[PDB]
Amino acid sequence: SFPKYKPSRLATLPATLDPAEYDISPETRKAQAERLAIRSRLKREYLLQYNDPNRLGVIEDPALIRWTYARSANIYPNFRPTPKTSLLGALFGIGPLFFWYYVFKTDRDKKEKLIQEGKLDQTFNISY
Amino acid sequence: DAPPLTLEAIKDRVLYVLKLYDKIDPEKLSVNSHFMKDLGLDSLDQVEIIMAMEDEFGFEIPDIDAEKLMCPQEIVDYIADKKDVYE
Amino acid sequence: KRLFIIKPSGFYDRRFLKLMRFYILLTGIPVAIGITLVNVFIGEAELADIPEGYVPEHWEYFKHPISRW
Amino acid sequence: MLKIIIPTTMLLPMTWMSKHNMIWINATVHSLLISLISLSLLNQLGENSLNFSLTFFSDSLSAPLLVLTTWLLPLMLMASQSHLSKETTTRKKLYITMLILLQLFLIMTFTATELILFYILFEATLVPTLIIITRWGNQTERLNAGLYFLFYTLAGSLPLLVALVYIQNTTGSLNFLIIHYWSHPLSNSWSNIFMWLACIMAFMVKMPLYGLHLWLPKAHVEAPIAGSMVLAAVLLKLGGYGMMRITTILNPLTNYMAYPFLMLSMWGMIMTSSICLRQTDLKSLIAYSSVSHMALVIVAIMIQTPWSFMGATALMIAHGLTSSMLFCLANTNYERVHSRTMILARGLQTLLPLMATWWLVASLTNLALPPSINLIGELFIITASFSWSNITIILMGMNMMITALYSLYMLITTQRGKYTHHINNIKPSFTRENALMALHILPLLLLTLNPKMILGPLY
Amino acid sequence: SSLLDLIWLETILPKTTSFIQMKMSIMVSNQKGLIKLYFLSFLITIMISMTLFN
Amino acid sequence: AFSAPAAYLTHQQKVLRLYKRALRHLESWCVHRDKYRYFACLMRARFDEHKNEKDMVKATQLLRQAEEEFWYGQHPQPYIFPESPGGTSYERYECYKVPEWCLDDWHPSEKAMYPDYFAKREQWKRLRRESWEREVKQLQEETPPGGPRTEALPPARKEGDLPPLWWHIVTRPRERPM
Amino acid sequence: HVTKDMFPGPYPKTPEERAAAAKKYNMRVEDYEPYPDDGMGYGDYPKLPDRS
Amino acid sequence: IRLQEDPDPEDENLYEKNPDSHGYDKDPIVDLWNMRVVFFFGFSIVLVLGSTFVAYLPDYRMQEWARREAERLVKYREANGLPLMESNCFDPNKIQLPE
Amino acid sequence: PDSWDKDVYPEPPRRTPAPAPQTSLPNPVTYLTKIFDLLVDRPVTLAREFIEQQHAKNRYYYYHREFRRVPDITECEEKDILCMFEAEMQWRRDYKVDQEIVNIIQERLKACQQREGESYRQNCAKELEQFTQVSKAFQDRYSDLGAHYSARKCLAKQKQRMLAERKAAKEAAA
Ligand SMILES: CCCCCCCCCCCCCCCCCC(=O)OC[C@H](COP(=O)([O-])OCC(O)COP(=O)([O-])OC[C@@H](COC(=O)CCCCCCCCCCCCCCCCC)OC(=O)CCCCCCCCCCCCCCCCC)OC(=O)CCCCCCCCCCCCCCCCC
Ligand SMILES: *P(=O)(O)OCC(C)(C)[C@H](O)C(=O)NCCC(=O)NCCSC(=O)CCCCCCCCCCCCC
Repeated sequence: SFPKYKPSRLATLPATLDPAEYDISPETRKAQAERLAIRSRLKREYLLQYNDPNRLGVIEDPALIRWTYARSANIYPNFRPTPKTSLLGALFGIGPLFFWYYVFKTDRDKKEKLIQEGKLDQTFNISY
Repeated sequence: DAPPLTLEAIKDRVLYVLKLYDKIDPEKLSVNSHFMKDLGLDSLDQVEIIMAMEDEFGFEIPDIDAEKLMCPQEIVDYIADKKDVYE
Repeated sequence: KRLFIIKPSGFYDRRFLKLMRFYILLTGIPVAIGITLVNVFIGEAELADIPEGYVPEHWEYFKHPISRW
Repeated sequence: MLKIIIPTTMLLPMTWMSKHNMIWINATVHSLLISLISLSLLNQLGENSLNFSLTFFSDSLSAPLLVLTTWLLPLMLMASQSHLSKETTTRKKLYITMLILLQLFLIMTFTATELILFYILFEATLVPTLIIITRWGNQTERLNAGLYFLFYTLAGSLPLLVALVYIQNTTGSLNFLIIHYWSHPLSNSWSNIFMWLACIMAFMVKMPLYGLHLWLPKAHVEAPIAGSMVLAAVLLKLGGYGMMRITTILNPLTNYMAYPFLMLSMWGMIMTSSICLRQTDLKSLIAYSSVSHMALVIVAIMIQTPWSFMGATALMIAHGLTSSMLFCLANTNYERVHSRTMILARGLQTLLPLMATWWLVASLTNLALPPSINLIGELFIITASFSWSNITIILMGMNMMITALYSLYMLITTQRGKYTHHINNIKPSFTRENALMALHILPLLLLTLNPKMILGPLY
Repeated sequence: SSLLDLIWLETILPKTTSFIQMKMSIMVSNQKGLIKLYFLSFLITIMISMTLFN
Repeated sequence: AFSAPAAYLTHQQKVLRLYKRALRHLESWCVHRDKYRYFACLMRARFDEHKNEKDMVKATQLLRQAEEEFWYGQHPQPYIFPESPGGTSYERYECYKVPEWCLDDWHPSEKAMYPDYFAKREQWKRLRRESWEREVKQLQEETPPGGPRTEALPPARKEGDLPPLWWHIVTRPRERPM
Repeated sequence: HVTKDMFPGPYPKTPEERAAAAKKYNMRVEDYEPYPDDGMGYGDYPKLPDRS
Repeated sequence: IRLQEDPDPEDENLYEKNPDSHGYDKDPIVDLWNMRVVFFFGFSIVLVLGSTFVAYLPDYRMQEWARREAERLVKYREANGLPLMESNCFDPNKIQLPE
Repeated sequence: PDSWDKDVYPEPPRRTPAPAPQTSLPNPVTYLTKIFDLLVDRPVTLAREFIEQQHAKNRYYYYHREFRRVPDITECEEKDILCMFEAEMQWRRDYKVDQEIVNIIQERLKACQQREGESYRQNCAKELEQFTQVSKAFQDRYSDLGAHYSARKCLAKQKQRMLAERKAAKEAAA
């Protein structure tokens, strides 16, 4: 029939085409009810604080605080030297350095060879 | 820029569209008539009425809110509140 | 019908800009007037050969009157 | 130089003897007067330096740094009086005393004529900075930040002390003039390699060099506003000044020993710009921008051409002013909402118009926008690096693109969009804050008008 | 930010050195305060200084 | 926007949303009014053809196939109203929306420029402050012990009360503020 | 006002730890899923869907 | 609780007590005079006077001196047929090369 | 004008063709030039006359500094700090003068290209040769000294160049 749509990581699967959207178990309905209950509880708390007339300031967001903490200060305590981390770190932190070193050293060696052989167009190169 | 809307203007335009609907009898159409309890339409007809109102006033009614607009008075109130009409 | 336009308080920003303009122009305008008068009346020096046996000073080696001062 | 040194040592007793409510007024007024007096040092000669005495001398490289330090002191006073309202009188006076001591040490550091006196002063600058950070910082991490800053700097600088005393024993003098006139080539041997390494590594840690830079985010994020202003504006310039001074005696070994440092600086410039792209904290974003710009300055000093040195000096001055302004703006936002997260407060353009203008101007200068001195310095460094090699242009172009990206991203995130609904304590901007931003920004444009004053001796 | 700045540049220079110094400090200062033990140590030191230093 | 969402969309809600989306995309394809009316009548004819279906499994399969057909045949650039989320005029006036808490930080001279507005504003503030305790009491009386199971709020059950959590809904900025 | 128990912690290795983490992040225990323990520093932070 | 600790104080607003506050000090008179001295000294004195002083600093870098010297040397050398730029910085007669 | 030296800054004689109109139509350029002279040129000339009258009442003079020659780094002994200082300062002054010489030649080149316009490739060959020679000599003198250049380094470079030239001459004669 119609050509199928293949989702990617940068073009995800639409909800209307998700197979799980048309196969609803009774437990799925109670999961959705629990999710709505959690959202409603959080919404009620935020709205009460928001509409409080005596509140002056910023409603601190525990979720935002957890996010900013986990992004920076929680990374090193939870890092372990593994083969994957070691290889990725060595690659991403050493390979570019030596690649650029090889490129620049080769270029400058060729330039110096031309300078010594005296066949490089260096006229008008007054500023250096 | 454009002239401001009024409650009477919104009501007149919604009733104008509903009277230009064929499935609705113009004589028995009042601002309190229910689209299904006392007009005899169904869900698809209500969807078409909402789409006609969207085309009429040039703005979109979300599906979550449009399903509940079961009366011309409800449509008038919704559009007036969304467009910030108080007179 | 005119409707009230809700805006943040611009009084403090306007006051700061007014004070900044006043204090820049408090000394800037006299400086500009003085520079203009000096340039109009006490013009720049004219280059000349050093008379034999005369030893000038550094301000006599410089050209603009303000730089010489 | 005593006409500038003594008024600071008189700022000390005046601050300690003034009344409890006149401390800020007196300190600000007399700091501004001292800055005006120090403006007279910009009249330099084309042949040699200004040799005041056997102890202090001034050059085209020292003079703008001294003017920047003296102008930076009153701005730190204004920010401090913003955030230290509830402090006791004695602690306010101690804070002002630490700032005054830091300024005095910096002045004597830039004007010292011997390498050993320069070392003693530039190591003495650590104590007031460490006390300020670890005493008046806000958060818990100030202690760890102080430890990192202190031990990085000292581990860098101790081999420098050993190398300096060795060089004095070898040659007879550490006076800069004598070692410039009696300079001799450095043979390619392991001993010379390690002497080169000792000196350069001290100043590279002070710069900082990429891979030796973690203390910079740690210290700049966790220091009070005055500490952040002085750390980025002036204290990062001690490494550049030292490298521009000591490399007289390290030739021709610098031609061969500069490869690892050049590669580190270029790649780390790219890496820190990319890090800035994905930062959840505003102060961390500004700190990593500082790292990128100082990496560019390191590249300039290492390639070591007359066009690179002018670019290095211009970029140092421009970065000092711009980073100080950015830290002040971030601190005003923090004082509004008591948090450093970038996405917590938005719509600050529709809530605070003139601050939005200041943010726009500072962010425009943070990226190289012509004809600002930031662009002048960056362009000179890029041109010298192009004459050095023709792929440095690739690296510099990538860095410029990412710099524009993260600067405008910070501006768009903080200022544009819709305001956060629940943040209802954003009072209108103070005349003090607006005046602080004006005093940061106007001298930069005046320097753009007169650019030969900050291009160094090589001009 | 994560792999290099927060993890490996921290592990190489400041973290490894601090860990080594902490371990050496624990080793040095973990003594039971027994004169028998550290006087036997004195005897070993005397023998070594006599034999290995000429 | 003004209505609290539910936990899930029933089959009727799903099919009605699909019907509206298909009608909008068909209008995008059929630019002209007569052609659009013809093809919209045909589309409603298909919906009415499948309208009576006792088997919910078959109805769900028909819905799934219709959704796949829609996704294949959707307009790449459908018409969006200017003020709608995808529209060109969307969020244009968000920079002009200023809140009343920002209004109360005015200088006394600025406030004196509008003597009558701020008297009514003070009246509104008194009304808000005199009702918060009753609002919170009403909210906590009607909530289940477990907590709010939905995002809907109750009305004012008493003659002198206001619906709980009303201040920001009532005082939200106008759609064309400046 | 956030206590020391409301901050992200180590990778959960027991169902009690997983339940406590899910409660901490205001998530259902069935919906909670941490990043795989590869020593990348994620910790017990949930792996939410990669959408926008 | 584990301590007898003070509650975190509410943020203090300078605009509440003093509507026309410059944000320097709590005392209105001290705040006004702090603003006045900062603005006057900084903007007026430092900005204007230092900028004009720097603009009219004497030409101690010898830019115009060097230009006049170069003009004289160019005139003399092209009048006499000598090269405009000398080939050597020093005198090879005074330089003694190794054998 | 007597402001600058015509020999240092040459300008070819200006050949302006006489107008030869062929139509009876008025010339808008001529009318607008007359308007510009009447409205702008006369008032600015009067203002400059007044300013120059005010200047002539306060006529004072400034002089050009003359530096006598001093022994150079070749004459200075090894680690004789005073002679080294004098020679280094003299070398720096000579460096500045040479830079200004190159600047003058470059200004000649630019002005000649602009003046010649569309025939610049052929009519500016004379100024291109002078610039080539001056730039070649300046580059050989101060090409790769570095950021910390000094009279000693320039002398060492000259010694290296002289040794190379001597070796080349010997090889050619061999
Ligand atoms: C608040 C927000 C903003 C904040 C900003 C940040 C904060 C800033 C703080 C202040 C920073 C100051 C920085 C230092 C500045 C110091 C001054 C300085 O360096 O002056 C250098 C220099 C002054 O020359 P000098 O080196 O002192 O003397 C050399 C000569 O000896 C002189 O020649 P002379 O002696 O033969 O005669 C010239 C004389 C006499 O010339 C004339 O009289 C000219 C007459 C022209 C019309 C003649 C015909 C019409 C006559 C009508 C009547 C006819 C009948 C009557 C005739 C007379 C009676 C018979 O005029 C002058 O000398 C004028 C001097 C002006 C000095 C300005 C000083 C400013 C001080 C700093 C504070 C500023 C604060 C702001 C407020 C300023 C005041 C509003 O140039 C200027 O001041 C600028 C002149 C610009 C003229 C036009 C140039 C071309 C423009 C178009 C270019 C292309 C388009 C570009 C876009 C459009 C333009 C932007
Ligand atoms: P009212 O409350 O009466 O609503 C009646 C409903 C529909 C709720 C029924 O009670 C009902 O549920 N009936 C059983 C289920 C059912 O009718 N399903 C039908 C849904 S799909 C169907 O069969 C029709 C879909 C065909 C059209 C698909 C659109 C594909 C083309 C789109 C192209 C877009 C651009 C042209």
